[PDB]
Amino acid sequence: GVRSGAGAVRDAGGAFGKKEQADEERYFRARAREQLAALKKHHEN
Amino acid sequence: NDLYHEMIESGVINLKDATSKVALVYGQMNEPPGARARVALTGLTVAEYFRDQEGQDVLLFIDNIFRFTQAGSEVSALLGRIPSAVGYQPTLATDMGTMQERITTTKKGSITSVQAIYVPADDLTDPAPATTFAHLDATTVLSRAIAELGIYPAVDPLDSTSRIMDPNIVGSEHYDVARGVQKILQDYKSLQDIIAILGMDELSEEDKLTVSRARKIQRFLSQPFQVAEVFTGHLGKLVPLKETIKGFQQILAGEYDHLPEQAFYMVGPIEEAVAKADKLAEE
Amino acid sequence: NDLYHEMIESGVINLKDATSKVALVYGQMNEPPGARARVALTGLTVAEYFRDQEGQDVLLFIDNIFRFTQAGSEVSALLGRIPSAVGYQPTLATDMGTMQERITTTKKGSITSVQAIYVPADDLTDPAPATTFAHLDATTVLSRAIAELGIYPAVDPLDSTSRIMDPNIVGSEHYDVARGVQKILQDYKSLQDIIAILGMDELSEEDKLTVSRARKIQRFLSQPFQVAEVFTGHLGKLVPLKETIKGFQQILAGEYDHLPEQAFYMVGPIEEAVAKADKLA
Amino acid sequence: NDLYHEMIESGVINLKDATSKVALVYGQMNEPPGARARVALTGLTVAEYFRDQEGQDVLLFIDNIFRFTQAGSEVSALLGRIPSAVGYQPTLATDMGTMQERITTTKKGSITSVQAIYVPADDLTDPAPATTFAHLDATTVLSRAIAELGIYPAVDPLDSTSRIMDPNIVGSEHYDVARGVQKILQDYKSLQDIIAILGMDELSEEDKLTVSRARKIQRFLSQPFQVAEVFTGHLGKLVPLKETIKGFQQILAGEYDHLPEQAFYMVGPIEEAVAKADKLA
Amino acid sequence: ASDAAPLQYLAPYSGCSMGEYFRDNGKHALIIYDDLSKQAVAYRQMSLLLRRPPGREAYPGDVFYLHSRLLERAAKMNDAFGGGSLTALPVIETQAGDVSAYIPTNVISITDGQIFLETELFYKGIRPAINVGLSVSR
Amino acid sequence: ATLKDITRRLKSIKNIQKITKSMKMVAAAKYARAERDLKPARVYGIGSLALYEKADIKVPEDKKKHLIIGVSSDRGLCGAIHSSVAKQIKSEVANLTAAGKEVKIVGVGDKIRGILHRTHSDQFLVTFKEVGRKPPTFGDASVIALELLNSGYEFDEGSIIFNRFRSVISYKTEEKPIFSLDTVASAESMSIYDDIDADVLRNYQEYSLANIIYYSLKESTTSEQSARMTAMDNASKNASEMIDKLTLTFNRTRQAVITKELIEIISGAAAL
Repeated sequence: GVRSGAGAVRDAGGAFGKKEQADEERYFRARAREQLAALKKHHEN
Repeated sequence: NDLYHEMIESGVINLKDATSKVALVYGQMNEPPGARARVALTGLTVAEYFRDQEGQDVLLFIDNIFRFTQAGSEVSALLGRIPSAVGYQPTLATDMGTMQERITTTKKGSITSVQAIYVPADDLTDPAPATTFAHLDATTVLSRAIAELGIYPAVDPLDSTSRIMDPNIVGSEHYDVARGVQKILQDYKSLQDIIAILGMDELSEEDKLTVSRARKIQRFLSQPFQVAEVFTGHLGKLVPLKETIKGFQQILAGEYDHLPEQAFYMVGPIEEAVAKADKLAEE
Repeated sequence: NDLYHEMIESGVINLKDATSKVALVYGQMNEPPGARARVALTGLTVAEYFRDQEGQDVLLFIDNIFRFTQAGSEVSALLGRIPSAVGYQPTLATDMGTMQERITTTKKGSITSVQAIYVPADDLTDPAPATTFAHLDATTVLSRAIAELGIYPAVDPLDSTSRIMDPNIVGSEHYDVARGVQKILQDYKSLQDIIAILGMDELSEEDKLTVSRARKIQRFLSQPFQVAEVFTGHLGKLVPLKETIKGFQQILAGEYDHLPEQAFYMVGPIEEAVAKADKLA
Repeated sequence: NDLYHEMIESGVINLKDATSKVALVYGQMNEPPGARARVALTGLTVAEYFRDQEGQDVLLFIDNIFRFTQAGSEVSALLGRIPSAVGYQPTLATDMGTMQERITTTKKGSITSVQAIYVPADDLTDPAPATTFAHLDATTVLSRAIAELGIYPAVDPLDSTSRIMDPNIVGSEHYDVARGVQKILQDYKSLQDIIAILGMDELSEEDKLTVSRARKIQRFLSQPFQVAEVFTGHLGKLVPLKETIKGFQQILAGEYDHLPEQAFYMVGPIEEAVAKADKLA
Repeated sequence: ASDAAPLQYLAPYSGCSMGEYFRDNGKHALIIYDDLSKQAVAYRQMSLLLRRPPGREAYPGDVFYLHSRLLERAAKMNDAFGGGSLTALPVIETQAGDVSAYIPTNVISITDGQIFLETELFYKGIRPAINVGLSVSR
Repeated sequence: ATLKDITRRLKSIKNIQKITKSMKMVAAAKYARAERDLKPARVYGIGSLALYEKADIKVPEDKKKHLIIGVSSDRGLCGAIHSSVAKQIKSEVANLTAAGKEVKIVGVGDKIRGILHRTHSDQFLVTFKEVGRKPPTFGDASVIALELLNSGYEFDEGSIIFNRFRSVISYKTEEKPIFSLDTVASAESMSIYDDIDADVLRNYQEYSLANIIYYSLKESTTSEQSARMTAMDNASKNASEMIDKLTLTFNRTRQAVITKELIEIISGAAAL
């Protein structure tokens, strides 16, 4: 019987894999910006 | 030619006097299939002499060992053999084993063999790379998906295996760090499917931390190479084992959850990661 | 060996007197492919004797037909014959036909074959299961979910199909009763999905009565077996077709809607169901 | 026979005086493989004579040209050749090239050839329909999936290509309109997966606009045919180049983003689309 | 295509020799094989007609050798040999973007870099449709 | 395509189907909780609106300002809930701006802000987020009303738009006027009402604004959970259909691959 596994959405490299990659990158770019701002504010101290 | 000139200018091969440390055996793709099916034997024969006749340790670098199987397959049809699966020779496993068993550490000497194995179409279920897995203690699988992300080396963390990976050999701390890294990367693979439909912003606060740690670990696995300075431009790094263990343990513990994931990309020790983080913060 | 001793315990085969009912023809896996290719024909000849020289309604069992196909493919491959699609013998259809066509109803008697089927790669479109289905006249599927539900035999009432389930063959009454039972079971599946999602109070009185009737039906499908009397201590029942049809028709008509659900569990005729209901309270 | 009688009725073939314009060569599927592998050569030879020894402009309609390759494959098994991929003849490209390169426009005359190429099992990667791509200037690839949606003709807009599709030859406006249509169709096809799984409501407003415009373009590509009038009952329409250029440019611009999708189905000029939209007001 | 299969099999080597003339005489040459897939088909026809046993996809066993002994003649000579060069631009046709096919994989393994052209990028208005994500240069 | 591509796509769609079904069950549970919590909220909202139901409190004539309260959530995958409320608020904004009345809009859902920010970016007064991640409660509504008053936009006439829960499958995007201004609260009916004063009526109107915000939040969250469940069920059904189609294609491709490889082996053996 044919089955599947974990993390097979990005393996197919279809629309959903690219969508997930773009969403993760866009979220973590904002998170990196916030962390950089906080680190700069801390380093000013 | 590039390797020959690099080793000439690196002092490993010295033309002026007899202080060279590397022998070269070269049968390239322009050679007929008969030649490419025997150069591995010639190189491993030189290694065998350096192992048995002299008691010194030997390093045997083969690139690429798949061409031996490919050359055998090329000559098999004219040799008068019914083709095996995927058009390989019926004697694939036999000849591959006959070659590989010679490259072993004996009681007289030890040969450390670093063989590069070409995987056709990136299909590791192909017989030629599949049969080689049983012949190797430590295996390093470089995947195209990781390379396309920019992570170099493209070693697959969840596919590479080593026989010495065991708490009784590498210590409890090393084994725990490695298993934690692999487990968190597997959990990240599981969560990627959810992120595909649900959306990253819709995830819980607990698994967002796991995803961030997994991203940091994926980027921190990357490392610039001295031989790769011409491409990336970064200075080559050589991280000691304890530094790698400490850095990955700190990342697992969340000690650097306040640093951006960009700081862990193409760096050496974790101190370089924090230095890059604060340098990015300065701008 | 397990089946042999289980049959001995069940009494279908007796080692003392000549009251045995099964003739066993075993081709083991350790035998060459030619042996397994002809074991089915050996059993079929044993059945043909009873059909022709005695005029009995013989019952042939093949466990399983896929291994017969595999043995045929291996035998053809050993003879150096170019294989067909998905690595099967060129004579797959003809060998299967020569095996199956002897399983028919002559004027003297008949042979009925209940052949176990294994679907390779779970692909009903593979050449072996397709060629086998070309000759099938009915299918009985034993679902593990039904067994976990506690209904024995575990025949799935929905996935099991029969080609002769037609009004022109089994009669208008039988076809109507069976179609009504299947429709009620499908409606019960839908209402069970609704109950899984929403609450049981959401559905109307009609939905509740259909759920109750369907539960009564699916517990009435359970039946004690004479071969299992020694184990479970429950007497086996040989329910005639007329009694089955009448009982299910009366259940569909809502005649026994007042009886509890367990009144129909592991009983024979519906009279035993009403007797069990009387036993309860 | 239908083509012969149609050409007799239309007067392109006259049975009385020597005013006929079209010559017919017929080797059909009833013929043995030897005949079917050379009839195309007979028609090609007639076209060669008309092109060369008379210096005329000739149209060479071939249907179907895949049967030539199929006949070659049928005969090569008996000729004693080791089969190539998918059991085809090893001389699959050589004979095809020999036949095709004779169908060319020389300096003596021009052979405007239209060839119908059968695609076995709807597999464009099959060697026979794959090696013939290199022999064609303009390619029209029909698709079964489009024909399922009722868009007749079933031309695939993202698989049909032409060599004169260049701004220097076809004009800047024509090239721009064609490229815009192809771009929006490709964007819609890329979006089809998310639409298929999640739904239309999950897209952005611009994505919804692109999907609507692309669906309207897909409907507007369909066109009734005069030969197909006896089939669907819709009068065939023969649009000029400028009219369809203007219609597709207007659709891409957005002038018709308020009309329904069905307003562009089985119509000719965009005036027919706007006169059909108000019918279902 | 009208020319015999041996001519199509020999054509890349003829142009390779013509380029090698420039390469060994201090001049720089560029050679384009368009396309090596059809040369592979011609070689397959020649081998099969010569009763040589077929291999993967009916191709001969040494299809990899056929291109490897050809593309390896594209070199950059040093000053001791005139300083010439021969840049090679082989072309491979892939069916439905199946880059994991036999001949495409062989040629990719032989060459130093790949210029992936994708029909999806072509129709999206990106012309030339060079997929810079996968296109590499060693 | 090839076998590998079919396998990858089939496995990806299988994972997507599993995720959609799990989200359908989660949305069903949240819908059940919201349905349980809606009844006291429904009674509270009806009681809050009863005074204006039993009194002809209508805006006398044109008013310069107007606040629109678009209640929505931050999550997506809700179908046409956010689309419907955005369409309603856009239509109301256009209609009220046609009369030359200053229009300001407050959106408690980040989705509303994202949808309306392309065009109605300036009209945003105060935007709220983190709505729908947890069940709404009167504290959040009180905070929203408090900052609405503290925003400094003294809208003489007001209104609120929300998706009222009608059934598990049906919802209505309802608009309810808000007479938050003290002067518009006083009318002919307030003459009968005793102890109206000015400050008491003002505080009562502010509390009624908080109450209607809370009621709209409860109705919106119930509708959103129901629509989320329905959309996830539809996505799961579509994924299952695609799964079976791709399974048939995968079986065909697997059989074709086996046959092709065996034919190659047989041809190689025979040509020897």
